[PDB]
Amino acid sequence: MREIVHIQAGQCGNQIGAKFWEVISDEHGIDPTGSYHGDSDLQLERINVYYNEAAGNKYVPRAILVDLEPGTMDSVRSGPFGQIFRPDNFVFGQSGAGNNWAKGHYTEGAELVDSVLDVVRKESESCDCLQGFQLTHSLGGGTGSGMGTLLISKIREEYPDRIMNTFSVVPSPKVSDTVVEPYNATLSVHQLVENTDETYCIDNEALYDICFRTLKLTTPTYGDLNHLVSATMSGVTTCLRFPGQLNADLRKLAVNMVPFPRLHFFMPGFAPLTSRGSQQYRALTVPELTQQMFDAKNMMAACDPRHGRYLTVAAVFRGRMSMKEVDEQMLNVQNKNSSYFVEWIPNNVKTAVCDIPPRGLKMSATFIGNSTAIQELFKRISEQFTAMFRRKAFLHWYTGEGMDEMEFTEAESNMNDLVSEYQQYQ
Amino acid sequence: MRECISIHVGQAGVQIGNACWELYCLEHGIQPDGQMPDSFNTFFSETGAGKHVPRAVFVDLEPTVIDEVRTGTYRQLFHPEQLITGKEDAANNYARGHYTIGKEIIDLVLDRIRKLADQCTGLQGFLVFHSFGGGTGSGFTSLLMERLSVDYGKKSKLEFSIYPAPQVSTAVVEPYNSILTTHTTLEHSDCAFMVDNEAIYDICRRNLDIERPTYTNLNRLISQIVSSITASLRFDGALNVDLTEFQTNLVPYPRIHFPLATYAPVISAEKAYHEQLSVAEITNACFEPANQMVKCDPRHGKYMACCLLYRGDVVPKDVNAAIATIKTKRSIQFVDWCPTGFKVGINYQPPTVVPGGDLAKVQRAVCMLSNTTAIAEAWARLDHKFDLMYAKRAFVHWYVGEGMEEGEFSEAREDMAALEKDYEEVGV
Amino acid sequence: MRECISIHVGQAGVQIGNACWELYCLEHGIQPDGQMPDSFNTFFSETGAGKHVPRAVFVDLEPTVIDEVRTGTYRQLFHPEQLITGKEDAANNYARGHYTIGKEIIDLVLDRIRKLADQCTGLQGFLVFHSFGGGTGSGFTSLLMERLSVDYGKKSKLEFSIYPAPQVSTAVVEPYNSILTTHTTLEHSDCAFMVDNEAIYDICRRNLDIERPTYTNLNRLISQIVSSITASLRFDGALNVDLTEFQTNLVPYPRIHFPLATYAPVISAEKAYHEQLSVAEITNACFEPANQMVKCDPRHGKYMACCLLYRGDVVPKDVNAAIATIKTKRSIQFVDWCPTGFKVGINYQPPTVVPGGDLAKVQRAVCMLSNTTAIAEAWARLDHKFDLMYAKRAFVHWYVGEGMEEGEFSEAREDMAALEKDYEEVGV
Ligand SMILES: CC(=O)O[C@H]1[C@H]2[C@H]([C@@H]3[C@@H](O)[C@@H]4[C@H]([C@H](C)C[C@]5(O)OC(=O)[C@@](C)(O)[C@]45C)[C@@]3(C)[C@H]1OC(C)=O)[C@@H](O)C(=O)[C@H]1C[C@@H]3O[C@@H]3[C@H](OC(C)=O)[C@]21C
Ligand SMILES: Nc1nc2c(ncn2[C@@H]2O[C@H](COP(=O)(O)CP(=O)(O)OP(=O)(O)O)[C@@H](O)[C@H]2O)c(=O)[nH]1
Ligand SMILES: Nc1nc2c(ncn2[C@@H]2O[C@H](COP(=O)(O)OP(=O)(O)OP(=O)(O)O)[C@@H](O)[C@H]2O)c(=O)[nH]1
Ligand SMILES: Nc1nc2c(ncn2[C@@H]2O[C@H](COP(=O)(O)OP(=O)(O)OP(=O)(O)O)[C@@H](O)[C@H]2O)c(=O)[nH]1
Ligand SMILES: [Mg+2]
Ligand SMILES: [Mg+2]
Repeated sequence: MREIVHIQAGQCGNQIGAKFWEVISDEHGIDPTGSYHGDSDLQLERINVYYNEAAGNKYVPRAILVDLEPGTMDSVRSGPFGQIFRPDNFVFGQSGAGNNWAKGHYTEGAELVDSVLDVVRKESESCDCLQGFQLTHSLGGGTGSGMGTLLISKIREEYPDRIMNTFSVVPSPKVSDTVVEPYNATLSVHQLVENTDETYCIDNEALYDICFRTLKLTTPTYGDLNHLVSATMSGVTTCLRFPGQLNADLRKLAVNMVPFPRLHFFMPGFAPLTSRGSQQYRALTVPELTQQMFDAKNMMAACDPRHGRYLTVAAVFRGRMSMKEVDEQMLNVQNKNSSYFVEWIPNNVKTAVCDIPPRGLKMSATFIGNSTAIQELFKRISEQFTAMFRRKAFLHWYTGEGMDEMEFTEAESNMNDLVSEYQQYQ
Repeated sequence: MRECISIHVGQAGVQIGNACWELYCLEHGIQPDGQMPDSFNTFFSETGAGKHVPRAVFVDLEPTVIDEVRTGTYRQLFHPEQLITGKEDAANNYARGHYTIGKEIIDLVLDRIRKLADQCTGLQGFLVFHSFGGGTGSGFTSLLMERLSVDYGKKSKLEFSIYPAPQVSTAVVEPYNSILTTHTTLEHSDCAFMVDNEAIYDICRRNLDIERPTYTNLNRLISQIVSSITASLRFDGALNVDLTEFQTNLVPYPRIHFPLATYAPVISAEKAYHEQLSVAEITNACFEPANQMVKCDPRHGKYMACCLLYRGDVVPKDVNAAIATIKTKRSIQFVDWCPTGFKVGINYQPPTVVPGGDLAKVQRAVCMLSNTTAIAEAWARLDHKFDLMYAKRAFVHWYVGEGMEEGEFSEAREDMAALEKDYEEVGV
Repeated sequence: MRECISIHVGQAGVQIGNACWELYCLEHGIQPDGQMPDSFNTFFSETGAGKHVPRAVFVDLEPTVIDEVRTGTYRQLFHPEQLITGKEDAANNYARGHYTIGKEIIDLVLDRIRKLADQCTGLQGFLVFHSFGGGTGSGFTSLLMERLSVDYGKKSKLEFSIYPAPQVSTAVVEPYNSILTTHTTLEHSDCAFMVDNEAIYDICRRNLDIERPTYTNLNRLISQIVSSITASLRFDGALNVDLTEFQTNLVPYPRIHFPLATYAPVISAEKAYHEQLSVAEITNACFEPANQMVKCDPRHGKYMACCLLYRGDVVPKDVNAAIATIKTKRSIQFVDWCPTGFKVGINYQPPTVVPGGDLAKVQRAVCMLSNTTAIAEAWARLDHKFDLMYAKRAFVHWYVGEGMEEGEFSEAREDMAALEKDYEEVGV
C-alpha cells in the first residue's frame, strides 16, 4: 500500500542502481525478462512497493534513469537485466557536464528537468499512496551533484509531506578523483542541509579497506562495492516487504534518528561479512553480529566513530531470532562503553526484526549510526575549499556559467554553521 | 552519437595525421578500402553501403605532401573534397601564412568544416595538429583558430603542437614565428599539449634502444598518445572521461593551458620478457624526468594539475594506492593552493600493436598529462633568442614586406614578458 | 489520356530535342525503330501494329541541321511531314525571321499543329524550345507564339529559352534580338524557364570534373530538367502535379513569368561513392548559389516563389523536415507578402542514366524552379548593352531593310524599362 519510486542520476548512481535492481529482482524471484518464477507466496503480496503489473504477469520496476551523456544509459541497457525497464524511462541529453556543478544545475539540467519531472509526476499519479522517493548520486562531479540537487529541490516543492532519502557517496580523505571536487562537495552539501530528510554517507576508501582487511580480496572491481551499497539499501527497506515480529518502516526511522532537523547525515554498515577461508571457523550467533556491528574498521565512511559520541543508533536484524537475546545485547554494548554515547539521551538504540533473511544467509544485520565525529569529514572539506577560495583557483569555469562569489561564501558559511552545531552537542 | 573533427595543417600535422589514421583504421578493423568485413561512429561517417569515411580535413599551402596521400595506399579512404591544397608554400614566413597566401584557402576549409559539422548531432570539439617553427603551421593555425573561436563559440578546441627544442633546430627564423603565434593563439585555444623532438630522440635512444630514428617512429608515438586520449570515447570503461572534462581539471587560470604529455610503458621486445609491469611500476615510472616528452626539468617547478589515463587490465585499488604513495615522496611536490591534484580515468580496451613497428605487446598502458611551472624556464630561453635577433633587426624585412608592421614584435614580446610574470606569480 | 505537343524551332531547339527524345525513348524502353520489344500515350501515338510516332514538330529555316537528324540513328522514328525545313536561313536577323523569310513556312507548320492536335482528347499544353540570340529562334518563335495564342485560346504554353551569358558571347547583333523578342513574346507565353550557358560550363568544370565539355553534356542536363518536369505526368506518385499547376503557383502577376531552374545531385562517379545523398543534403545543395544554372546570385534579391520536384525514394516526413530547416536560415530570405512560398511534388520513378554520358546512378533527385528578384539585375546588363549599340545606330540598317521601322527599337526599350520598374516595384 506504500510505494516508492526510484531516481538514479549520474554515472555512479547509474551503476549502483543497476546492481540494486539486480539484487532486488533476485530477492523477489523474477527472471531478467520480468516473468515471475518464485517458490514462495510471500514474494508477491508486497511487490507493489517497487513493481507495476503489466499485461500478462510481467512486472516492471518503478525506476527512472537520467544522465547527461548516453554512454552509461546504453551500457546499462545492453547488459544483463537490461530488458526489465520501460524504454520511456530512459531520459538523457547530448551535451555533458564536464564536472561543473554549474553546468549541471544551471545550463543543461534546466532543459532536462522538465522531462524528468513529467515522468516522476506520471509514476506518482499511477501509484496508490506513496511512502517516498530515493536518489543515488555522488558528491564529487557535475551530473550527480548538480542535477540531483536540482531534482531534490523541485520534488520538495511539489511533494513536501513525504520521506526523501539519498544514498550518496562522498569525497575520500587521502586520494581524490577530480581536481574540482571540494567545490562540488560544498555547494551540494549546502543544498542537502536544507532540502532532504536523511542522507547516508559512503566512502570509496572505507569500502576498499573492508575489501582488503576483512573480505581478504585480491582483485576487487566496482561491482563488489555497488553490491555492498545495494545490500545496505535492501536491508534498510526490508521491513516494508516481508512480515516481521517487530517492524519499522522509513518514517519510524526518521522519527527515531534525527533529534534536530539538520543533523541527518548517517554512517551505515552490514553484517556478517566473512572470508571464504575463515567462514567455517566461526559461529552464527547474535553476539558475533553485534560485536561486528559496533566495530571501528567496519564503518562505510572514513570517520573514526570513537572520535566523538553517538547520538542515535538503529539496528535492523533479519532472520528468525530471539528478542531477549537482542535486547540483552543492546543493553550490554551500551553500558560497556558509555563514553561514546550522548549523556542526555537514555537508551540510544532502536531495534527492528524482520523474518526473511537475504538469499543465502541464516541471519543478517544492518547498522545505521548518527554520531558527532562526522564533523571531521566536514572540517576537511571546508579548509580545502578555503585554500582554493583564498586564490580563486579553477573558479572562472563556474563563474562563466552564471554564479557569483557570494554564493560560494554563502555555502562556506552554511557548512561552518553545520560544524558549529555538531561541536555544540559534544 | 558524439563526435570530433580533426584538422591537419602543414607538413608536421599532415604526417602525424597519416600515422593517426593508420592506427585508427587498424584498431576498429577497417581496411584502407574503407570497408570492414558501432563505436567508430565517433570518427567515421557511414556512406550508403558498407563505407566509412573519416571526419578529417587535410590542408597545406604546398602540394607535395598531400599528393603522396592521394596516391599512396590510403587513396580510397578519404573524401577527395577533403584534401585541399594550394600552389606556393609559406616559405617559413609567418606573414605569408597569416596575411598574404593563407587567405586564399580559408573560405574553402571553413566551408568544409561547416559541411562536416552539420552531419553531427553530438559534436564535442576540434583537434588541430601543427608545429611551431614553421610558416603555415603557425600562421594558418592562428588564423583558423580565430575563425573557429568566432564561429563555433563555446565548444572545446584543443591543439597538438610541436615545441621547439633548445639545441636541435632546423630553421634560422624559428623564435620569431614561435613568439608571434604564441601571442596570437593565447586567446582562442582551450588546451594545447606540448611535445618536443629532442626528448623523443632521447626516449628512442635509451628506452627503445633505437640509435637512428626517422620521423615515422616519432609519429607512431604521437599517434599512440592521441589514441589513448580518445579511447575514453571510442570504447566503454569503468571510470571514463570525455573531451570537455580536461579543461576543467587542468586549466586554473585562463592563460595557463600548456601541459606536457607522457606515455608508458615504452620498451623493446627484449626487456619485455624480464619484468612484470605492475600498475605501481608504470605509475611511478611516468613520474620520472627521463620519460617526459618535452626537454625540460620537472624538478625545477611545482605541479598544478595532473591527469592520468589508464588502459587495459587495471583495478582501481592499486591505482589509488599508487597515487597515494606518489604524494608521500618529497621531490614530487605540489603547489600550496591545490591539495587535490589528480584526475583519474580508466578504460578497458588494451593498446593495439602496429605491424613492422617498434613497440612491445603489453596489457596495461598509462598516458599522463601534466600542467606545471617548469616550462616557464623554457619560455625564458625562447625570449632570450628573440632578444638577440631583435638587437640588430635581422631577418625582419622579409616579414615587413608581406604585411606586418614593426609594432607587432614589440607587442608579442610584451605579452611574453606578461606570461613569464604570470607563471612566476602563481608559483612564488 | 492527357497529351502535349512539343515544338523545336532553330538549331538550339533541334539539338536539345535530339537529347530529349533520346532520353524519352530510353525511359520507356522504345527502340529507335519505333517498336518496343501503358503511359506513353501522353507523348506518342500508336500507328497500326507496334509502331509509335512521337508528338513532335521540328521546324527550321536552314536545311543543314535537320538533315543530320534524317540520317542519324533516328531515321525511322519521326514522321516525314513533321520535319519541316526552309530554303534559306535567318542570318541572325530577327527582321528576316519575323517578316520576310518566316511567313512562307508558318502556314504549313500551323497545319501540322492543327493535325496533331486533333489526334488527342485532353490536350493540356504545348512546349516550345528556342534560343534568344539567334535569328529563327527569336522571330519564328514570336510569330508562332502569336498565332498559337490567337488560335488556341486558354490552353497552357510553356517555353525553354537559352539565356545569353554576360561575358561569353558569340554574335554581335545579339541584344537587339533579345530585347525585341522579350518585348514581342511578353503578351503570349504562359511560363518560361531560363538556363544560361556559362553556369552549365562552370557546373561541369567544378562538380562533374569535366575539363572540356562540348554541347552534348549541356543538352543532356537540359533534357534531365524537362524529364523531371514531365515525369509527374508520365508515372504515378504520392503527391503529383501536372502542367496547369505551375502557371497558378509561380506567376503572381501576369508579366513576371521567368523562373530559373536547378538540378541536384550533379556529381561524378567517383565522389558519389564517398557520399550518402539523403533528402536534407540535396535540398541544401539546391539552395546554395554555386549550383544555379543561370549566372546570377540569389543573395542579391529575395525569393517570390519556389517549386520542388522530387524523384525516387523519398518519404514526405523528412521532405517536410528539410523544407522546415531551410525556412529558418538567414542566408535565404523570402519576400514579405508570401508566407507560404513552396509547392512540393513527389514522384515514384527514379531518373535513368544514358550510357556514354557523364552522370551517375542516384536513387533520389530534385529539380527546383525558383522565381526570384535577382534576374532583374541580369536584365540591367542586357539593357545597358542595347544602349551602347543604339548610341551610334550600329547594325540598324540590316533590320530596317527587311520590313521593320525605326520606332520598334524604342518600343522594345520602353517595355524593358517598364519590366525593370515592375521587378523593382514588387521587390523593394
Ligand atoms: C563475502 C561473500 O562471499 O560475498 C559474495 C556474495 C556473491 C558475490 C557475487 O555477486 C560476486 C561477488 C564478488 C566478490 C565480486 C563479483 O565478482 O562482482 C560482482 O559484481 C558481484 C558482487 O556480483 C560478484 C559477481 C561475490 C562472490 C561476493 O560478494 C561480496 C563479497 O560483496 C553474491 O552473488 C551472493 O549471492 C552472496 C550471497 C550470500 O551473502 C553471501 C555473499 O555475500 C555476502 C557479502 O555475504 C555472496 C555469496
Ligand atoms: N562506488 C562507485 N563510485 C564511483 C563509480 N564511478 C565513479 N565513482 C566515483 O565518482 C567520482 C568521480 O566522478 P562522479 O562519477 O562522482 C561525477 P559523475 O561522473 O556522476 O558526473 P559527470 O561529471 O557528469 O560524469 C569519484 O569519487 C569516484 O570514486 C562507481 O562505479 N562506483
Ligand atoms: N615529430 C615531427 N616533427 C617535424 C616533422 N616535420 C617537421 N618537423 C619539425 O617542424 C619544424 C620545421 O618546420 P615545419 O613544421 O616543417 O614547417 P611547415 O609546417 O612544413 O610549414 P611550411 O613553412 O609552409 O613548409 C622543425 O622543428 C621539425 O623538427 C615530422 O614529420 N615529425
Ligand atoms: N545550351 C546550348 N546553347 C546553344 C546550342 N547551340 C547554339 N546555342 C546558342 O544559340 C545561340 C545562337 O543562336 P542560334 O539559336 O544557334 O540561331 P539559329 O536558331 O540556328 O537560327 P539562324 O539565325 O538562322 O542560324 C548562341 O547563344 C549559342 O550558344 C546548344 O546546343 N546548347
Ligand atoms: Mg611545407
Ligand atoms: Mg541556323
